[PDB]
Amino acid sequence: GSHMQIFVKTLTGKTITLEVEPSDTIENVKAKIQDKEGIPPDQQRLIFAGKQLEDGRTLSDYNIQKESTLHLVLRLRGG
Amino acid sequence: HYFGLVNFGNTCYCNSVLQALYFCRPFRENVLAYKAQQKKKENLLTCLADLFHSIATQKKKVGVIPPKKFISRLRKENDLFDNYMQQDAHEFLNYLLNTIADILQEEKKQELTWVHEIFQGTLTNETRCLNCETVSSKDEDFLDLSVDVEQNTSITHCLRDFSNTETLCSEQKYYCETCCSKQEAQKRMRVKKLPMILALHLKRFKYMEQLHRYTKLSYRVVFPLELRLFNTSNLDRMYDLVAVVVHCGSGPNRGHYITIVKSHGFWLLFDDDIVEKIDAQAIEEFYGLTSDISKNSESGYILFYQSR
Ligand SMILES: [Zn+2]
Repeated sequence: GSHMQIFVKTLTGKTITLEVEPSDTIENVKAKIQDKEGIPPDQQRLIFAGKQLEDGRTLSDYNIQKESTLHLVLRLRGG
Repeated sequence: HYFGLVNFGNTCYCNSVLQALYFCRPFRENVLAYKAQQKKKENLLTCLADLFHSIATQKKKVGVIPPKKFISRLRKENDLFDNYMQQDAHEFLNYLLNTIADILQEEKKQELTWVHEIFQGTLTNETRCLNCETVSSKDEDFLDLSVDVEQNTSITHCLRDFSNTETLCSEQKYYCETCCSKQEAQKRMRVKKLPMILALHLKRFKYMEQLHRYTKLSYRVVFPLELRLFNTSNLDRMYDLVAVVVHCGSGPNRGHYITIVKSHGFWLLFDDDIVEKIDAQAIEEFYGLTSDISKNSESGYILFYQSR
């Protein structure tokens, strides 16, 4: 059992499942979301435990275990 | 008092959030208490404390303050904001709070920081396998809740919807450890610990798979002046709206941020260097568009609710 299932609460509030590994980076997680939702990884922001997850870090670095819910959000840019 | 902030190159995303936070009374007080400790080393928190102290101690009641050192520091320590491009207010909000919390944690190290005492809440996620009826509970902290929206609704609907039971079925089946296989399940996220200040982020965006782009949702989403929220046991907490960060623009790639704040019973609108008193009825403009929802909207994006 090298992998575990996490959840992503998407833009409409619909929850999707993701099959991941502790060694998966946030970019890998965004690539898996892109496979289900079509959103490019560069537009995606993931919030977990009150923190926006950083590209280059892994699920183990953030201690994202099975049944974790990541919150997916995009951006409204303004000046 | 009531001072606008200078825009230093598409920095309204930062100004609007700084104004909302200035009018979050426990946050302002803890920042001012941090300034009072008179720290010698410079970081994002000391800059924020210097800025809040300049706002608090200005000789007049109305004017303009430049957040020059704060913006300079923000650009230096974060590659993400190290540019002159337009940015998202919620991304800035979450970054600022976590950066402050890390500075405070590193100072305790040299437990919960006062940033967590103010904004942190806890959810309990419960997943019930519909095949074996096993329930798995998982607690997860938050500094804000990102809620999905719908046309002609209230933040009360969005908040209750966030905590509604969802059935996981077909492609989203849950891997149950009792069943050792994917099963239909009911997932529900309930608030276990309500925060002192509840920050609500409206997911005003929709991705169009067929068009390879996303749009801004300028939906009518009413925000009430008061909100009562419940804990899964203090059984509940009454909140009052204190600030709203508003995104102005027809789309998600460009725009302008402003903030409305409640101060001594009246509403103020802060738009970078300009401050104006606004009537309570004028805040309704920020619920979002009724008709022609593709046009330029001024819509509520981050709401700040203060517990009574
Ligand atoms: Zn089961």
